[PDB]
Amino acid sequence: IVGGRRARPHAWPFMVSLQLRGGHFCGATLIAPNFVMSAAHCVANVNVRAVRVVLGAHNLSRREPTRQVFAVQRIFENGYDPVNLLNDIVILQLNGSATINANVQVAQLPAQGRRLGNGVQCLAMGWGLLGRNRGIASVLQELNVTVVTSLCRRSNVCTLVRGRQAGVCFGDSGSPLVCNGLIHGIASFVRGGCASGLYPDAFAPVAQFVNWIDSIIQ
Amino acid sequence: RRKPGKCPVTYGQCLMLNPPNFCEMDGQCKRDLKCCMGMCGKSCVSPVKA
Ligand SMILES: *[C@@H]1O[C@H](CO[C@@H]2O[C@@H](C)[C@@H](O)[C@@H](O)[C@@H]2O)[C@@H](O)[C@H](O)[C@H]1NC(C)=O
Ligand SMILES: *[C@@H]1O[C@H](CO[C@@H]2O[C@@H](C)[C@@H](O)[C@@H](O)[C@@H]2O)[C@@H](O)[C@H](O)[C@H]1NC(C)=O
Repeated sequence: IVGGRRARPHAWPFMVSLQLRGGHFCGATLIAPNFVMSAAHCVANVNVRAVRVVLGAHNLSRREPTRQVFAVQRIFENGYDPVNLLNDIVILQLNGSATINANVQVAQLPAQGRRLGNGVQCLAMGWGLLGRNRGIASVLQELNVTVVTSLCRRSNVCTLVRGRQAGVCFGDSGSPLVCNGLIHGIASFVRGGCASGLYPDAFAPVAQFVNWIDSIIQ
Repeated sequence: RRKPGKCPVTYGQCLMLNPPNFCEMDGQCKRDLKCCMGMCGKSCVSPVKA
């Protein structure tokens, strides 16, 4: 996240870090005690058997007792197109069920087909680059963003920070976009580099997949 | 070595630090294919005009 701020510890208890060899490579969202959702492109070309799903994290550079760690048991995808990053969403069933507590909680999803209009205020977050480069974030970052429809595909939800250069950045793939307490986006791609001030950041539109998500998790 | 032709244009870039690549140079691709960055990592693709 470029141009955002530190989250308060465990402010977003559904926020997940996907890790390989003990290193964060993508965000994810806890959507049931035993399921997370992320961007399909995150796992498309990694060994799914090697992925560690880290719940209850805040500072990736510290040992944290609040963490719960799982492996991926099963994978579900619904028409992911890697050329165009369409349907860039994956559900990963965990090899166990999280203990629900202060620091690990399940996210709430919008209704099927809900589309957000221009100007809706959302919150993006993640452990991606801070930009400068200030390098990667140790502490989870968050950023106020505005939904935009211009320079966005109908198959995405896009956001743009008003009047300054800020936005999601590399390492934020798969992270949730929260709008009015609901997960409406999964970070997918940028254009013109991070925080271009021109191109909206693009998210997989979670609301378009809710019936499919429920068909798996319910 | 690099081959004739150009890589196709792409719409945007996935938000991974290091998108996995399946090639690093054109010579690793068959026939006239080039090693090109897609939206998320490099792959062997047919060339477009230069
Ligand atoms: C769930 O998986 C946990 C992590 O397993 C470890 O990481 C994975 C990616 C593999 O490398 C595996 O060989 C490692 O052991 C386990 O610690 C945990 O016991 C598993 N829970 C079960 C079996 O319900
Ligand atoms: C920045 O955003 C803060 C949090 O936004 C609200 O909560 C998040 C989790 C989403 O549900 C989002 O849609 C909500 O708007 C606000 O509390 C704060 O007012 C915002 N700051 C400014 C300058 O307006």
